[PDB]
Amino acid sequence: GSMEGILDFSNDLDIALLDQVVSTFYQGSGVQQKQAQEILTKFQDNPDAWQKADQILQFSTNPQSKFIALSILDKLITRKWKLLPNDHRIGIRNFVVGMIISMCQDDEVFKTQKNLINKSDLTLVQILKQEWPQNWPEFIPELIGSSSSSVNVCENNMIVLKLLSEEVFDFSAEQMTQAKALHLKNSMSKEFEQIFKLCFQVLEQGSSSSLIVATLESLLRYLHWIPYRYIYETNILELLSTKFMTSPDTRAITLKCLTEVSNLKIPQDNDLIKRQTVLFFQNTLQQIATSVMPVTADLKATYANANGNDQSFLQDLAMFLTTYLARNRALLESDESLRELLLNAHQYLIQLSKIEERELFKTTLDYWHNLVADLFYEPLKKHIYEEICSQLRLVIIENMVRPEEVLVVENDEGEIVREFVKESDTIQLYKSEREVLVYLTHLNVIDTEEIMISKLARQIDGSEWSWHNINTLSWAIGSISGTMSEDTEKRFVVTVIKDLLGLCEQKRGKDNKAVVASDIMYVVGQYPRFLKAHWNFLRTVILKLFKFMHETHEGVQDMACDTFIKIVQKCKYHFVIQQPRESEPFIQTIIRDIQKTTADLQPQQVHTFYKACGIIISEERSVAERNRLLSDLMQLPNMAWDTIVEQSTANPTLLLDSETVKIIANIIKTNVAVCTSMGADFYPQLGHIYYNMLQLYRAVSSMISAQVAAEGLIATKTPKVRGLRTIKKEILKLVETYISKARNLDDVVKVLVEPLLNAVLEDYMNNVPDARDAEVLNCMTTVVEKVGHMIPQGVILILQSVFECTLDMINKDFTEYPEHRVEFYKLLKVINEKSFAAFLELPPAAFKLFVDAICWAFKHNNRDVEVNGLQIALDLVKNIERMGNVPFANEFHKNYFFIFVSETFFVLTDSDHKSGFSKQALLLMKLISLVYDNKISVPLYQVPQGTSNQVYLSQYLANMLSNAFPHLTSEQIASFLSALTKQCKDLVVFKGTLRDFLVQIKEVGGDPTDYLFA
Amino acid sequence: TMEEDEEVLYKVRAKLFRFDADAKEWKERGTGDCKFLKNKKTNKVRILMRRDKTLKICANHIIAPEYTLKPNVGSDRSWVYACTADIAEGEAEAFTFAIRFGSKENADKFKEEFEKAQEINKK
Amino acid sequence: VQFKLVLVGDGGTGKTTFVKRHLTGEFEKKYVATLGVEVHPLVFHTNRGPIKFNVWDTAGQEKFGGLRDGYYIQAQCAIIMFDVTSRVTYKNVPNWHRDLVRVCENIPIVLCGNKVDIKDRKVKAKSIVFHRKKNLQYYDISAKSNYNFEKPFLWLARKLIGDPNLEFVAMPALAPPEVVMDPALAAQYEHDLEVAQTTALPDEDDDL
Ligand SMILES: Nc1nc2c(ncn2[C@@H]2O[C@H](COP(=O)(O)OP(=O)(O)NP(=O)(O)O)[C@@H](O)[C@H]2O)c(=O)[nH]1
Ligand SMILES: [Mg+2]
Repeated sequence: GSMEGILDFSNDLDIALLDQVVSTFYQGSGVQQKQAQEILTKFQDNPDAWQKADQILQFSTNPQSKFIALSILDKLITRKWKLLPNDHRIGIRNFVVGMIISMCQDDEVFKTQKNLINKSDLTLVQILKQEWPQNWPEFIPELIGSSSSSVNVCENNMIVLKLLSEEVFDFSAEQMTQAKALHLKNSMSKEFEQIFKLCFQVLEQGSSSSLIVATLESLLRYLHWIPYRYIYETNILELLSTKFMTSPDTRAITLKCLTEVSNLKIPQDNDLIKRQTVLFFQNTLQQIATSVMPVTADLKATYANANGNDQSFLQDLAMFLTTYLARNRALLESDESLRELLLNAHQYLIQLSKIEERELFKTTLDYWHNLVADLFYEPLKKHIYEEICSQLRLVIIENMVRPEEVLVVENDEGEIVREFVKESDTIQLYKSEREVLVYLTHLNVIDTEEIMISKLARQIDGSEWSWHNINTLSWAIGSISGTMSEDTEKRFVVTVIKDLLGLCEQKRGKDNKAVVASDIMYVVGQYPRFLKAHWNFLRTVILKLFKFMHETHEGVQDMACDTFIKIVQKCKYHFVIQQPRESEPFIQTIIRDIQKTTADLQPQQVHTFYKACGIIISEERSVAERNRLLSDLMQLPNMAWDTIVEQSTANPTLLLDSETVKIIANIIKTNVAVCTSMGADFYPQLGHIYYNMLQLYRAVSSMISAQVAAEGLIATKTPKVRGLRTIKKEILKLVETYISKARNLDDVVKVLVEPLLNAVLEDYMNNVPDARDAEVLNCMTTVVEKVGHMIPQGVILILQSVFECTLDMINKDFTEYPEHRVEFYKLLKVINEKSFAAFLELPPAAFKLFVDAICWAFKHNNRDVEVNGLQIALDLVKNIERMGNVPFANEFHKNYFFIFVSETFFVLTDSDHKSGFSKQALLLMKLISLVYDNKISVPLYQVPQGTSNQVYLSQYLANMLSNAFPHLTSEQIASFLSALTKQCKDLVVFKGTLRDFLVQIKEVGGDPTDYLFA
Repeated sequence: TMEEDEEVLYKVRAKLFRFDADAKEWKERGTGDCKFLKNKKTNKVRILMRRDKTLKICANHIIAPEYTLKPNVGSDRSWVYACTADIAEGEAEAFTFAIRFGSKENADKFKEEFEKAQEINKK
Repeated sequence: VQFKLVLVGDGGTGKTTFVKRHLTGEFEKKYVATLGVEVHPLVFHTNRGPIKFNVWDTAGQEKFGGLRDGYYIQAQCAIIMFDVTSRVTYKNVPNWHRDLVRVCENIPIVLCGNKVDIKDRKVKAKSIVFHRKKNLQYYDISAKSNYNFEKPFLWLARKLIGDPNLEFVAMPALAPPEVVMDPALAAQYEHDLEVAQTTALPDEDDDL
């Protein structure tokens, strides 16, 4: 249509047409709403739109239009106020104040246009932040004086004061300079004595609700910062804890105020203040017990019904009780007349802890952690909470959530399946529950065991049989592992495991047998100390795990393999020795039947089994016996490896068979799995396959390039090429795994390195970009990390083969080849760290690209790239400084010092790299400190001769910042650089000066004296 | 629910894609149970597929005998085919679907069942 | 029965991807910054009838903020989004909340920590406590893995309808029509089809 006419500012603004575009946006839909959206944004973004705000506030009949007008003024006041002449600033102030008073005195507008008035109050506060009090010292006296003329004006004055307190004390850290925030903080602190009078009077005498609620809402903000005497040396605590708790329309905001009072670290030596802190808590709990609910109420059912504000009130009550008791409960623990209050409050928390609400449970659980940890150490306190803790044991045992190890879960259709995603929130909640229950067990082991032994009895006889009930109980049993002593724990677990061994072979069903299998496996995996001292049990356990590896359910199979590793990581000594009443070490029995045991396991679970055997075999430290145990274990993969190597030296096509690719990759995956658990002990097995594996790597590499030439780049997506590249990735992963754990570095350099680089480097360099495996870069990083100091020519070769070609892949955008970006800068980091000489061997053009690569990593929003890039620049500067006064170091500063200084200033100030501010500040401070410590023994310019680098640096940065931020006065830039220079050894203050600069570049007229804050 | 007059002939977990020919890329449309539903009255079999948690329909069309399953270049566990009338998003639209399964075994079993259901609608 | 929903958060936190996942079922991998706001209707079928969310997907980047807090007017529920792999986006949650509730004093609000599918998590669960004092509901979510992706709307629908027992139900499956292909273009159902046949499916290393 013709809605764009309002964007023409030559003619008068059609107020009516504006009101239609606004109504089309908010109330419309589809294209006309999107059309009106782009028009309203353009109208709002016009630098002259604020001059039309006067007539929009007068002649418009649409509240949303007046809202947008205020947003246009808000941008003016926040960013360009100090550029207007003195008459415009007074003019805008007057008609904002005039409109506010106008809307308050009209009683009907005061009720119907709450949004427009709130937007006006916030806008007025933006003027206060610019003008008050140095140009409006009578604001608070006038505001207090106008409060008595009208009750609407008074209620709105509480909103203005609330907003002002928020902007000065709660949201000023990142929006004002340090000097400005300190200025407005002192200004409000000076005038608060007269603000509390108005607040207390309105609270003492009180009209009806609305004005009280707005007053209490403003008080909640004052409690963040005002002195304690305003709270304890007046009657306001008696008003909050009694009067404003009775009426439900002020109960919520009063409860939030009392929570804020409860959070203060009161003078712990004043018997009077302790008396008032006990008093308002006693009054609050009495008001709840008589006006809201008694201590015996089913808050779980109250919260589930969700009537009115019940859920928010119970949330705020939980927050009030935990905040107060975590800080002041000692005030109640000694006096015997305060005991019932102390226990009724905790009984409310017990009832609150039965609500089905994850986040609310975490809140009350956080306090229970605070309590039981104190009862664990503080003498003579446990007995006070004996009945509270006993109830708490029931609650936590019945609300245990599923730990990591349990891979079986009930599905949305009621079937017990295997979990596909890991629930990080559930895992953390289980650990928090375990931490509390472990403390609760220490506080009374007898009570804990009886609850668990009684619940298990009613699980065994079907009286309370339930998937939920057998799971929570079993997870609670495993979580308290380590709290009982041996013999005491011996008694306990033999009992538990037996009934679980029973229940397992009593309940028939695909689902039931899988629920008990996971509970058995979790409990048993949590008690290795018991399994160590009972080989007969451990062997029975291990054989049940093998029996679970033959079940149909993949989750039971997976957990059996994970439980096997978990047990073996702690009990591996009992597998290598000849146990009494045994024919051989149990590892020898496992290795022999390894084909039968793993007959039904999928490949990635067979590999986990082999990794578990590798943990056992590494316990044996007899070199001959272990290397033989290693050979016995790898028989099947080596036998299959010899076959696909005997018939592969001839007939190269065998590798191309899809089934053979899957077999080859699983063989290498088994070698990776074992090498992970054995580390440096894997060397005998690695050498048995190493030279053949690298030829296989060459054979696979040629086939890959042949496919891409025959089929195109699309070949890299096919299952065939994807399968071949897996062999390359698994080969690199195996070599990287070993070298990362190798102890015999001489063997690595003399035997492993030279065939590795020959097989991977030119293959990576001469493949097309889409065929390059980022795992090559990852492998070279481990080489340079572990033996980089022993192969200075290998590091040079690594650079030449990957540096330029990988940099070209990742320097056109920020998202193509994401795994290459991460591994690329990880490699450049370790080379620049442990083998910096390789960069000295780069041609000056290739060193220019190196600096370009570092700064390119600055501008990444990817934290994996951004962090490494700032670390490389920091280490490069240190590497250059350690060289001293040589041509390369002097050439470096001449060519690159100001490139690093300016590229660091760019990402500091572009508002798009806030996540790396700390490391950016650290880099800029190191660069500035170089000049002001005379560590650069050459001139940085090509300015009259004899001038210092200190002087040129200041002239350079002042000129740089002047052109980049032209709206800054010369003295703003001068004072900022002066402070930034004096502070280049004090990172905290240096970062404070930078943050003050980032505030000032967002507005006009920043005070240059702000940089003298320190 | 409009499913009681139907019998389930085949069920399998799958991921469904639609081809955005403009951008020349595959876009996901849903993950959940793919079902072959034979109407007990008219004996015509349809594909009905709902997204996991929301249970919103992402596939709803007759397994017409004129449809043919073709492999995708980068998958051995997927099938591609055109659909001239799917009503998952309302009015009958035309789509080029792709459906992926957890394994090649599931993908072959699907093609067996997909063709078995085609012979049913051919009467 | 429709309700206005504003969606706010820092740029890149996944606001648009989360909505697109609910509209079409897709997962957008590109980051195309939102300009101002985009309004999309979103209907859910419940046991209390259909509910419609007019989702105002606002812009997180300041330079594209558009009308900014002007989008919040007459909103009836809200979602605050941050990214668990970016601590900065969680430190800005109090700012998005502050602007939001100054316009919408009493609405249901969900706080969402997105991208929980990424292994290297920066905002750990132990430090996410801002919602407690502010009466916000919190969910770990992932638009990529779909973890808890329906729970924001399920909680909001229960709070907006006033029925804590509200559940999503299967939308009815109308009978699909019988239609034969078009032999006028069936000779051309082999260009746009062979194209799709040779365009590889994404994320072939997933379980589905
Ligand atoms: N790994 C992962 N990535 C996600 C997830 N959700 C969104 N993303 C990704 O985050 C990036 C940002 O996408 P987008 O949805 O537009 O975020 P936004 O908050 O709407 N940006 P803006 O506020 O500027 O409009 C995308 O690349 C997207 O793929 C997620 O759950 N997991
Ligand atoms: Mg967006």
